[PDB]
Amino acid sequence: PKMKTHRGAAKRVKRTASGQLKRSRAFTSHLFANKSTKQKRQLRKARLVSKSDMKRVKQLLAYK
Amino acid sequence: FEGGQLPLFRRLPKRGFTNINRKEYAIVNLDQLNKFEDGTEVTPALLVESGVVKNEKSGIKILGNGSLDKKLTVKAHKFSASAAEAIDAKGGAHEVI
RNA sequence: AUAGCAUAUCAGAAGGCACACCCGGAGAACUGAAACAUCUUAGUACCCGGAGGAAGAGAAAGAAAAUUCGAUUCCCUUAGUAGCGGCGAGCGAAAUGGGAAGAGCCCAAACCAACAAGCUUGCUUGUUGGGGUUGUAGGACACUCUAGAGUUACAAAGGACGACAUUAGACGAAUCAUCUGGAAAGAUGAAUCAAAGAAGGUAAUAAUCCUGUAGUCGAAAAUGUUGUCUCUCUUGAGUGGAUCCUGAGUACGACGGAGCACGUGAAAUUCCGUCGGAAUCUGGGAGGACCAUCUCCUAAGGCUAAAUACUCUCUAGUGACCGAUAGUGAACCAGUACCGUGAGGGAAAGGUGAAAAGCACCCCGGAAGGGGAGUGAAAUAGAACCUGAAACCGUGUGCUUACAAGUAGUCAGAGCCCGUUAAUGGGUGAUGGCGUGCCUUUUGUAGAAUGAACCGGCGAGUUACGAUUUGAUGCAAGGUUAAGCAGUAAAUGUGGAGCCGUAGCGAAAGCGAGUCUGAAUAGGGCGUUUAGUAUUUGGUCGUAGACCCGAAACCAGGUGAUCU
RNA sequence: GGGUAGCGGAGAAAUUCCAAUCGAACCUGGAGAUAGCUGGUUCUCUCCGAAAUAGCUUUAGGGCUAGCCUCAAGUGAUGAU
RNA sequence: AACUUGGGAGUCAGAACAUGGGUGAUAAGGUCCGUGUUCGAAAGGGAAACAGCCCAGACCACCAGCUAAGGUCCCAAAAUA
RNA sequence: CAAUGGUAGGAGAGCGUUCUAAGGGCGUUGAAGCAUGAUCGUAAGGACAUGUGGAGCGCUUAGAAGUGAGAAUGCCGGUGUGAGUAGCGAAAGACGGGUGAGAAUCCCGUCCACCGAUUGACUAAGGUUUCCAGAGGAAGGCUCGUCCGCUCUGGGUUAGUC
RNA sequence: AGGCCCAAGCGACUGUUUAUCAAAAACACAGGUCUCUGCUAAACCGUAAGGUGAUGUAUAGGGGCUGACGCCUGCCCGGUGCUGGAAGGUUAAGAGGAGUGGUUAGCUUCUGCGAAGCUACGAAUCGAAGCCCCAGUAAACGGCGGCCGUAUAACGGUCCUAAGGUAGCGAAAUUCCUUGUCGGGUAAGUUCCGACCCGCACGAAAGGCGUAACGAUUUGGGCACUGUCUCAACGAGAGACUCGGUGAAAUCAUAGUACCUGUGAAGAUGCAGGUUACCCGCGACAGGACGGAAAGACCCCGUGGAGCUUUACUGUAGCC
RNA sequence: UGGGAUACUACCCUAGCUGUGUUGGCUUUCUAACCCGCACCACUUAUCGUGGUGGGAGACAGUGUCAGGCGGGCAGUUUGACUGGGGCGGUCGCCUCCUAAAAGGUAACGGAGGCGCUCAAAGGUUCCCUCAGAAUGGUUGGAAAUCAUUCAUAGAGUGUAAAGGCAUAAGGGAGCUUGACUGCGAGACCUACAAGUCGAGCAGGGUCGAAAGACGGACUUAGUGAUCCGGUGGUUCCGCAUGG
Ligand SMILES: [Mg+2]
Ligand SMILES: [Mg+2]
Ligand SMILES: [Mg+2]
Ligand SMILES: [Mg+2]
Ligand SMILES: [Mg+2]
Ligand SMILES: [Mg+2]
Ligand SMILES: [Mg+2]
Ligand SMILES: [Mg+2]
Repeated sequence: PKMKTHRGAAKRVKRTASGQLKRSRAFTSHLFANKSTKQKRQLRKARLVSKSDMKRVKQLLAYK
Repeated sequence: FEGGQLPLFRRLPKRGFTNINRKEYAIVNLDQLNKFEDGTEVTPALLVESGVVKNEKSGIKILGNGSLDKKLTVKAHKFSASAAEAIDAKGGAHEVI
């Protein structure tokens, strides 16, 4: 039948123009007293899913 | 699955929502309007007939990339600044509907 | 006076089943989450109760910000989107739009001429019946005014004429000769018919031999079906609007549960149990906590065909479906031998020939057999009967072998027999050299690790849908249809809702070859330099039992105390 | 002659019996349960040709990236001594 | 040769020798690392036989020739040099 | 001029089996199968001739697949080996006569032996025709068999009181 | 058609148990004791109705423990279980609803502020078992120590606890060390009996100690008797063996299947070097073919099962 | 001379005082529901049932909903891995050192130790200053406390483990001070991923210094824990027909 989508993932990544996936960052919910001011604005950004993980999850997000 | 290692898409946080009501329009570029002619009074229906827009999605939006090489009036739903100056430079109005 | 008894009447009920389909009551578990409890399997399986040929649903307290498809259902798309999710596994819409189908209809309530009964006809009761059933707010009311339906809802029965079709059937074109043969339909030559060259028979392969086929015709009867003629039913409007009426232990709230893609929760929408508990148009409900305003609607009574689901049957036909270890378990006296107390479980087994012509007689033998003769094209076609492989068992023999230590071959070679798919040939092999099977599994196996006695047959990555990539082919800033309709179970034509692309950025508002962060005109992220799309071959992946075999086990409904 | 039936019965108690094996009978159905485990997987040639390692893992005889193969594009001296 | 992108994988049980070390007992055909090689996945010659040692990588003939490790009295090709 | 050991594995080219479409063919003057042979190609494999066989089947191109077996203590069916081996299931037989194709094994006779709180007589439960008289000898009887609980034919169960 | 006798455990006895490896010391038992139960009894089967108990009535019925008989059954209520009670605290649903927020009818206009309708919340306060809590209860579940004098498990002191083992018994169906030490029994006694205590780790109804009778019970010793034995021998049959008849099976990769010393996945009919051996049968034996038979009755793994337990988690029939 | 405290106001342990719209409760109490495995009487040849008479009990019990306590009687499950076989013991993430073979990396249930913090100065900056010990020694002299003087290569200090560093002082004072900044970052290091590490420089606004310049924490390296969920403050830019 029609293949489904990892709904848990569709809420975490936006698809970018060259087919990349823009992801949000980790280590950013609490315990900020234990992380530096440098770590915090360099975590206030967006990175791309690394190609190794892309090879792992290509189909979980095929319809995005 | 990652052999019990915490999978990527739980290491990472969700963000954002969906504005259930978006106004996104079928866009027509500047250079896509040089398939019309001079002075000719284009309209959304006319360009739908011409097939430059496969469907009026929530309106028509004119954006500015190329050039006119022409002089004509228009009537669409929304315009960008560049579209406005690019139309008015060669002459011709843009009656927002 | 009631139970209760006692009678009479009535095609009232029971039971069965199609292992299907449908609507309810009740309701698992293995499993998936790589454990498991929420959740999943799943409202599935199994139970029971109703049905009907269909059922459920159905004429708006409905979507929508519309300009309502104006009832219902069902198909395509929306879309694996919105959403729900120990936000994990995984569940998962609806509206809009395009189609199939082309149906709206009745009762309560007010009120009532007249009447049956308590009242004194002042008040009233009634099912007798009328009345009218709806948001443009409908109806009574008061005015004024005027006599088509239908048995599929819309009351509800049944004679009386036709019309095709179906449960027997009828007619139906056109070929002869030779050859080979046991026999031709074959081959060869010469013809013929065709609205018929579908098919099956026939001693071999037949348009012209037979049964048929195309075409045409045909019912005594007993049925479905349908045109009518009857027949049976019967009021249609407007305008005021002062009063009146419009479905109560109901809506709805609280507690506890289920259902709706959405986990007593916002559950508004919606149900069930337990307590409470409303309004009557100057009203009530809905528009996803919600309200105020706007818009839509008018609940708490009922009926309703079509499109839709399925096949125990029957009729006709089809198949890049099986041809007896296949295809049904069952081509054959099969749910039968047989097994079990029983539930149950369950086989093996088709083929002489054209015709039975099924072998008159004779010979040996008690008979079974046989050997002649005869039947037949053939009898190593003789009934266990077409073809008749291998394992296996025999009878002959050409060459070898009785001093030898052998995973049994290879390589080298004398001697001895034979002579072909004639080619630098076939069979055997004194004696020499080298040499511990195969599979699986392993660091490593001759292994004394595992697996196979031997022959034969059967026996494992396929299919559906979707994603990705490569090749191919259309044609390209465009590409493309889906359902449906016509058509032959085809091609194809039509169908442009949708779907992808031509613009991206941001959580979003929004902006746009830019956008986001940011005070920046800084810097930085992602973009911007067009190539996509439809179908399809191949490679993968997802959802399915998804390469095959195989558990210890779990759950539901039944069988069994004849042993113990 | 009868009665008690499997989430049950019966037991002078042995986990003993319940139709020749009872820490929960049998027969069907869910059902092709699940099986990170063992075994099997069937024609031929040609070209190339590994690994038994990291990191993480209720993970240790399993998996996921990475390293090591192969195939096809592209890049074009970047590689080796 | 190398790198980049994309399609397809298998591998996560290693082994012995030589050499640098830990552990053990300057024990083990021990165990854990580093660095080669080989076997694994490698036939051939030598080591009597003998996956890992020495020499050497088998496309297919040939009753041709030269050599490596090992050898040259006989088994058994070559010096009773 | 260079390359060609190879397992997990990747890539490519192919050989074969059934069926279908079309074209072209072969077939009682003998198809498919089966058997033999000293034949051809690099391999999967392809022909040819001769026998049996008594009706279908090749070839070219292209399409589809229930397409290729040697192992799963695989399933079904045949046939081996162990081997002329183990076994022949508690026990007393001998002999004369007869019957027959055939006799330790069947019929008759004599003697002998065993049981005798039973291997005896009844009758229940259960089995259903095994009961009786003729006939037969394939099969069943753990041997043989003229015999039988076997086979064929025809018969046989009688109640007012059991 | 009984062998018998002396002496120890164990169980009182007759009885009953794992059909198909255990018949006993295990189970029953008569007798004790504790506890529950007033009768629609308690307890039990059922969802309920209906039953059992019982057509019984505290000299009756259910359950727990122990288990004839005789002498006895010590100390501890701290903890838990069962009580029974207690006034505070701590307590749910309900009841209660001062107060808080949303919306707007008005008002203000530098945008605040709002009277009630409707809503979203919600609190003092009241609210039952109960749970802390407090005396009893050991034939309830349980528990019955430590240390230092002392020259030694006598006796004192000391710590801790709720209290620290009474009677009887003891190398035991309990004693590791252990064949404890002395005696008896034998020529010789890891076994047996008596005693000692020096109880790893007896002990009083999961009863202590002792008992006549009983037992296909366990364990020593003795007489009798014998092929059990030194030490085997001969007979009688049935198999076995030869002949006639009939005639399987487990097993099986093909087999012309030698020994020694080596090599090797480290125990060779198949490999290397030697040694030995003409071809084919029949009776026999069992060393090997890591013989056959059963996908190890042990062991370890699997995020495999199942049965059982509890102060593991979550829930639950049922009860208050 | 106190202990609260008699203006008013809930209003009293503290008397008195009767009924008022109508009503419950503590509490006795009475019958009509309900109930009786309860006698009699019938239906009726009935130990069932139903209907009547009396007696019992009684608004209780029983029953429905809701809510709390008990609940291995019963049900579904969980109960880690490494490990010279399991078990028992130990261990599990971070930092330092050696093993480690002079880049980097590198294992064992190998050899040694630390961490789950601390500092409003033990931070920034400006200006100053140099130490442990030893003898030539002395009012004390436990010896050496403080003081004196020449050598002292740091033998001392550096908040802490260890190792690299340090007189440029990174060590010790002293004065100002808050850069223990906001927005970022070309570039590199590490590395499977997620993370981790170092950054010149550029804006904004500072503080210190006369200025040049230095400052995005402690000489360097441990002092910790993704993601979902929920809380608090800002900002709305979302918020279903519109406003909120
Ligand atoms: Mg073998
Ligand atoms: Mg062998
Ligand atoms: Mg075998
Ligand atoms: Mg019981
Ligand atoms: Mg048993
Ligand atoms: Mg064996
Ligand atoms: Mg095994
Ligand atoms: Mg066992």
